[PDB]
Amino acid sequence: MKLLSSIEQACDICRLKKLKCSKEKPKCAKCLKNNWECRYSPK
Ligand SMILES: [Cd+2]
Ligand SMILES: [Cd+2]
Repeated sequence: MKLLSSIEQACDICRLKKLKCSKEKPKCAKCLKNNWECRYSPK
């Protein structure tokens, strides 16, 4: 019973665009604003 998620929080959309990610959930302010697919969970 230890650890499940990653350890560097930041959605896909912030990767590509090079954006800041307050990390609001599910989608940051970013994706919500542009209707995007905020996925901060790779594979
Ligand atoms: Cd983000
Ligand atoms: Cd996002």
